[PDB]
Amino acid sequence: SFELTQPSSVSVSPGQTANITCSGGYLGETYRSWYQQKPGQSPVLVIYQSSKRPSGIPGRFSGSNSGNTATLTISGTQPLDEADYFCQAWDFTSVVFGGGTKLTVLGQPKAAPSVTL
Amino acid sequence: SFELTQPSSVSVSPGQTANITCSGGYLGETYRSWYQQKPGQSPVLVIYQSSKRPSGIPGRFSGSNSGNTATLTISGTQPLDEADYFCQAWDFTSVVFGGGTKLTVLGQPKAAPSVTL
Amino acid sequence: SFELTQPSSVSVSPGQTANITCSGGYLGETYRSWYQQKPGQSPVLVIYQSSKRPSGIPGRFSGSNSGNTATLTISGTQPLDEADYFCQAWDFTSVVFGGGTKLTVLGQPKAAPSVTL
Amino acid sequence: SFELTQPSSVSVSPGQTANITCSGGYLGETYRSWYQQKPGQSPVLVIYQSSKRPSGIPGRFSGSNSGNTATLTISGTQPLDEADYFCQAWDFTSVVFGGGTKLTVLGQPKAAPSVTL
Amino acid sequence: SFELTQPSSVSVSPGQTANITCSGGYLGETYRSWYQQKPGQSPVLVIYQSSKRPSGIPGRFSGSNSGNTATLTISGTQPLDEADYFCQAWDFTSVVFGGGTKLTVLGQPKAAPSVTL
Ligand SMILES: *[C@@H]1O[C@H](CO)[C@@H](O)[C@H](O)[C@H]1NC(C)=O
Ligand SMILES: *[C@@H]1O[C@H](CO)[C@@H](O)[C@H](O)[C@H]1NC(C)=O
Ligand SMILES: *[C@@H]1O[C@H](CO)[C@@H](O)[C@H](O)[C@H]1NC(C)=O
Ligand SMILES: *[C@@H]1O[C@H](CO)[C@@H](O)[C@H](O)[C@H]1NC(C)=O
Ligand SMILES: *[C@@H]1O[C@H](CO)[C@@H](O)[C@H](O)[C@H]1NC(C)=O
Repeated sequence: SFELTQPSSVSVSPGQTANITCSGGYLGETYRSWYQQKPGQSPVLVIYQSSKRPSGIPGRFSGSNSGNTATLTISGTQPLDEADYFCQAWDFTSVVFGGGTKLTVLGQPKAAPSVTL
Repeated sequence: SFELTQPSSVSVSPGQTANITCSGGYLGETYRSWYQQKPGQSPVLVIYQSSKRPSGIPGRFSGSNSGNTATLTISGTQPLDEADYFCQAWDFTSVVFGGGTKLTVLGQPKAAPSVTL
Repeated sequence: SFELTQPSSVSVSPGQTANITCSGGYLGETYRSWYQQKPGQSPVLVIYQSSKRPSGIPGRFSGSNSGNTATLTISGTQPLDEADYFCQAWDFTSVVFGGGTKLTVLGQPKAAPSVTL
Repeated sequence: SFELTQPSSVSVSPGQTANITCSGGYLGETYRSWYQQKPGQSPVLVIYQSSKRPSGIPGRFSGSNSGNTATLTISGTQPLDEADYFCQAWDFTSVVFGGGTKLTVLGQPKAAPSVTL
Repeated sequence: SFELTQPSSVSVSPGQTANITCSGGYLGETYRSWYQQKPGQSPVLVIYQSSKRPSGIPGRFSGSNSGNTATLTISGTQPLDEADYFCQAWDFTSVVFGGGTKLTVLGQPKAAPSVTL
């Protein structure tokens, strides 16, 4: 008995494994005594945007593009009292193969073995 | 008895496994004594946008594009009292193969073995 | 007895497995004593948008596009009292193959083995 | 006895499995004593939009497009008292093959083995 | 009995494994006694943007681009009282193969061994 084996393998198989975890902990409070006197509370916030004849990517192609043109983002800016943000903003971006990618697996093997017994 | 095997494998099979978890913890409160006096509460917020003759991507193609033109985003900005945000904003973006991708697996093997016994 | 096997496999089979979980925890409150005096509560919010002759993607094709033209998004901005957001906004975007993708599996094998016993 | 087998397999079969779960936890309250005095409550909110001669995607095709033209979204902005949002907004978008995709499996094998015993 | 094996392997399979974890710790408070007197609270914030005839990437292609054009980002700037940010902003960007990448695996082996016994 004989064993002849030729597993020709042209394979592309990348892969990622991830463990993600958050615990807010222990928030314990005993005998918290409070006397609060705050009359006449008057907070102010003004947000303004104006734009005229803008343009973006006015030319030839981009293979991949995550970037922006003139924009405005506002987050958690003016918290006044007892404001909690716990594990608040979790942003995960995972890409195996990006945009505009060419995979051309051009496999044309020739294999002619023999066994004489 | 003989064994001849040639599992020619032209295969593309990438893959991701993920564990995601959040626990708000323990929020315990005993004998919290409070006396609050806050007459005449007058908070203010003004948000304004104006735009005229804008344009975006006025040209040739983009393989892939997540970016924006002039926009405005407002989040959790003016919390006044007892405001909690726990594991609030979770954004996951997972792509195996992006846009505008070409996979051309052109497999034309030739294989003629033999066994003489 | 002999064994000859050639499982020629031109296969594309990527795949993702995910575990997602949230627990709000333990929110326990004992002997919480409160005396609240808040007459004359007058909060204000104004949101304004105006747009004139805008345009977007006024050209050749996009393979894939998630981006926007001038828009406005407002979230959880002005919470006044006892406002809770727990595991509130969960956004998952999963794509195996994006838009404008070409898979051309052009498999034309030739295989003529033989066994002489 | 002999075994000859050639399972030529040109197959595309990607697939995703997902576990999704939320538990609001334990919300326990004992001996909560409250005396609330809030006469003359007058909250205000104004939301305004105007648009004139807008246009979107005024050109050649898009393979796939999830993006918008000038719009406005308002969510959970002005909660005044005892407002709870638990696992409130869950948005899942899962695509195996996007729009404008071409799968051309052009399989024309030739296979003529033989066994002489 | 003899063993002949030639597993010719032209394979590209990179992969990353990650452990991510946060614990807010222990936040314990006993006999916290407070007397607060803060009448006439008047905070102010003004945010302004104006833009005219801007442009971005007005030329030939970019293989990959994450960069922006003139934008403005505001975060956690003006917290007034009792403001907590715990494991607040977690941003992970993982790419195996970037955009505009060419993988051309052009495998054309020739292999004709033999065994005479
Ligand atoms: C971490 O992930 C591995 C697999 O990568 C798994 O065996 C283990 O259970 C995970 N541990 C935790 C604490 O999530
Ligand atoms: C982590 O994921 C692995 C598989 O990747 C699984 O065995 C395990 O149960 C998971 N553990 C937790 C704590 O989620
Ligand atoms: C995690 O997922 C694996 C499969 O990926 C499964 O065996 C296990 O039950 C899951 N565990 C939890 C805690 O969800
Ligand atoms: C997780 O999913 C696996 C299959 O993916 C299943 O065996 C298991 O029951 C699930 N566990 C939970 C806790 O949902
Ligand atoms: C760390 O990850 C390894 C696999 O990379 C796993 O065995 C282990 O459980 C993880 N440990 C923790 C504490 O997450």
